[PDB]
Amino acid sequence: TVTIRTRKFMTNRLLQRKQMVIDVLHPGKATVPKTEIREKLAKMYKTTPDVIFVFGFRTHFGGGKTTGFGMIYDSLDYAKKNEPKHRLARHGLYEKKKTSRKQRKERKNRMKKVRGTAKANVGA
Amino acid sequence: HGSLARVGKVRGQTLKVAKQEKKKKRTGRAKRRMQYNRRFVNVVPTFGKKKGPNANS
Amino acid sequence: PVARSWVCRKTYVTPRRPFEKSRLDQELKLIGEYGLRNKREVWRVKFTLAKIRKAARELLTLDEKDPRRLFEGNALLRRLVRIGVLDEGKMKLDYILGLKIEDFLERRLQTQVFKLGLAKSIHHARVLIRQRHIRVRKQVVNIPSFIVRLDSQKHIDFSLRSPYGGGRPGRVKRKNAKKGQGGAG
Amino acid sequence: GKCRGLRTARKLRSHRRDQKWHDKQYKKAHLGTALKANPFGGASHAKGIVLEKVGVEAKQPNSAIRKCVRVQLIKNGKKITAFVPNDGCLNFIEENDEVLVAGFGRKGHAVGDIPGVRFKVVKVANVSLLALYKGKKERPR
RNA sequence: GACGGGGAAUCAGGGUUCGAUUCCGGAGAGGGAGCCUGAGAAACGGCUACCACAUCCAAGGAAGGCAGCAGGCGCGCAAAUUACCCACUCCCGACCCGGGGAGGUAGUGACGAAAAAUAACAAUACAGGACUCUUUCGAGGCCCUGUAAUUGGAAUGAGUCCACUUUAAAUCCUUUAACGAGGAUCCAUUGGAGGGCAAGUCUGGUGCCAGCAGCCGCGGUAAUUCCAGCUCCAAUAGCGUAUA
Repeated sequence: TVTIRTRKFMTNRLLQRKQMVIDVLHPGKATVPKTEIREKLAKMYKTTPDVIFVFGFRTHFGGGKTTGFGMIYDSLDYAKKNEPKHRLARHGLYEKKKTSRKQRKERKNRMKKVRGTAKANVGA
Repeated sequence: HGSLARVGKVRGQTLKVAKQEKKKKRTGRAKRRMQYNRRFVNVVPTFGKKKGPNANS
Repeated sequence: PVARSWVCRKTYVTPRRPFEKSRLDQELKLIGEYGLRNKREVWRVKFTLAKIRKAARELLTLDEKDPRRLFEGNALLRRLVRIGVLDEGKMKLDYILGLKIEDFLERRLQTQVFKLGLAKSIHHARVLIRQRHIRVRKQVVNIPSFIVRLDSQKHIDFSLRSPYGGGRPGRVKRKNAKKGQGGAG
Repeated sequence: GKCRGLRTARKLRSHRRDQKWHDKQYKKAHLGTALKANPFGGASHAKGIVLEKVGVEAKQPNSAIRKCVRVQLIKNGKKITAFVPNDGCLNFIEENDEVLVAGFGRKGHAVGDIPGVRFKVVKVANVSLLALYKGKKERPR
């Protein structure tokens, strides 16, 4: 019984995506996770359930309403091109090197201590 | 006796009694409700000088 | 250089005399009749009434046919008639000064629930509001100091997720029902 | 006022400034002598080491003596005289111990029947006198 | 005990005080002095000499400036993490791609500001109250008002706790299932009770002693002011004290 109504629909030919504001009605239950929102927007808009990228869902005080943002892309190449990396990591197609800032800064300073070919050697 | 100006004499020789275990006191909105009730709707029309809340003459 | 606001103000003004008699008498009468918690609330209502009266006085010292006077005076009058403390027959600049603290405290949500006819007493009304039982236009209110408008008075009813307006029962009903099932089984 | 001319403002300002300097509270509040003679140095509280204990006597209306200690501060080196307020709180203080002194009520003025004392002891051995007097905290042994 | 201004507190009307402090301008990187490069520096996370301070050393020499972000010593009445990230705001560079303690995030946090729990209802208990009467007794007590550890059923919240949401990844808020209150021990404190100034000619103890007291003054062997219990009063998650 979880319905979805759209709001502020506007499409971009220059971003190859359609931005809209999602209003989710889920009375009597908890906040619904984003993946059923992705399949329901895939069902209503007749699109594959992998180019829809939703975020920013805040539940109103009282329970029953949830307002959030969501985009519908044309294809996977456009979804890979102009997006932030963390949404792609949430959907599981991007991963970053597991190093902290302190190790990188210390390695940069230690590499700055020497010159030449040994700059790559001291950085391990 | 000892000395005249002994430091902490009276508090040192004061009798020691214990507190009495009592019911807890309401605080917050119900305290003001009880005060309003006892001061304004449980009163009787009297004359002369109004009696104090702690009058034990 | 951080991106904050740092904008805040006090909503009440303490009286000059700390230990008077008659002032404490009408403050206690107001607290007991409207079911308030402390003197800070009635001092807050007195402060906002004093601010409204001060604005009305400084606009009443002014002359007629001044466009900014007509404009923000009509703004003040439409606010005072939409909040529920003024009538259409008294839409004048001097009639703001004839207002009382009873008119501002009568539009409080607590006394509106008490006089609407779904609460036993005003303290029961505050307990009923504080325990999430009512709603105002498809939106529950958890606080008693919700000053309602004239166009939103006829929409106050029990909330859907409450045992009083039809819904799931509370915890002592379910606990006693489970105890009865255990004793009968 | 006396000068009522339209071009009389310098004279009024100079006369008001002279009569403002010719005052009492503005006189103590604007020279450096009244703040330099203050042992606190424009401070609310101060620390120092207790040297000895003195029993200072009351005035002529009443017959009692006042239990008092003498404090040598560290921020300036001055020696002051500070009253231990409550009943029996002198026994919590010994020699060569640090205390936190404060004002005694009338901004550098002898209060009550105690002559020549303008300070009081608030804390002793980094714990307050009220907590030791009410039996909440204990002196660290 | 002076960085200036936009401003802040108090405020009938005029006035008084503050402004080190996130915005604008100016000055400095121990203090003076001199200079290279560059469009723009008398630059100090650039250089060169002085003094003060100061690190390493095989004793010939070499290397410095946290009034940047954390942290330490000293000082004083007085002031926080030797955390995470470039996602948001922008900045620099050959440049959609790199970097940024600028900044954002959380921790510490009773400077302060806003909202707001610590209970409500029902029948008996028992003090009255309005209506013709019973003149003044009882009653109709159908209609109340109140509180006594008499009793029983409904309630929601702190806290524990699947999940979901938020987020660079979390945490906090909100949503939500399983638990979760009768003396609902899941127990609200801070200052007072002679006057100013709201509130005991109460009880017991010391007896111009101890002490209280911002000011008058209170204590002398019957204390309304001391020291303890009861009761009461002012504000309430807040209250008292010292200094401008």
